[PDB]
Amino acid sequence: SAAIHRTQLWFHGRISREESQRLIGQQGLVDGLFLVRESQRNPQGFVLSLCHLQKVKHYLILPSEEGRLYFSMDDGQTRFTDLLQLVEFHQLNRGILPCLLRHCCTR
Amino acid sequence: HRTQLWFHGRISREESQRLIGQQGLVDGLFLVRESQRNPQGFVLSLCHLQKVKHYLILPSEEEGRLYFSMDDGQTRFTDLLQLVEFHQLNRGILPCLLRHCCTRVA
Amino acid sequence: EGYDNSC
Repeated sequence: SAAIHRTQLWFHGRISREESQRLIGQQGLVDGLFLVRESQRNPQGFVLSLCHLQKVKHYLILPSEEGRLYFSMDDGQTRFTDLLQLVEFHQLNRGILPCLLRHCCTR
Repeated sequence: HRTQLWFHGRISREESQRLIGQQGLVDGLFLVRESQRNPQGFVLSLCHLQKVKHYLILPSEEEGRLYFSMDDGQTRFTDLLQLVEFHQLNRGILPCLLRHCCTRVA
Repeated sequence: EGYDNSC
C-alpha cells in the first residue's frame, strides 16, 4: 500500500528540507536519527532524511511499477511494497545508507 | 505469527518436493517449512527451472529481538513474512522471485 | 549439505 505510511510517527508529510533538518537537530543530531516526508520540490515521491556524523542526508524514494506499486531509493535495485517496509528493513540493513536507521524522529 | 498459506510447518523435504510438484512446478512457486536437519530454523523451498532448491533460514538474537537471515547474517529480516514479501520483489540470493504460494490441498 | 545457499 501507498497510504499506510501517512499516520506513522516517523512520517511528517509535506515539510521543507529546512524544517526536517531543524527537527532532527532538535532531536539531537544523533546517528541513525531519521524521518520520512513528502518532497516539496518533487511531490511525486518521498524523502528519507537521515542524520549521520552531525549531518542530515536526504534520500529520494520514488514509486514505480508489473502493475504492482513499489518504492525504491536506488532506481529499482532494491524494491519495497510500502514505505513502512523500507523503514523496517533499514533498521537492520545498511543498504545504500551510511548507517542503520536507529531512532525515529517524531512530530 | 505465521498463519500464512505458504507456511507448512514441520514437513519433510520429500513432502515439500511433492507438494510443489503437485501444484504445477512453475517458476516462483514456493513454500516455507521448519528444517528437519536444523530444528532451530526454517527452509525456503523454491521452484526454478522445473527443479526444487532449498534455502536454509537461520535465526539470531540481538538485544533480545529475533531476526532471520538466508545469507549468514549479511541480510537480516524482522520476520519470515518480511523475508517473503521482500523476495517477491527482490532476487536477493534466489535464482528467481517468489511468485506463487504453494498451499495444502482443499 | 543439501541447501542451495551452502549451509
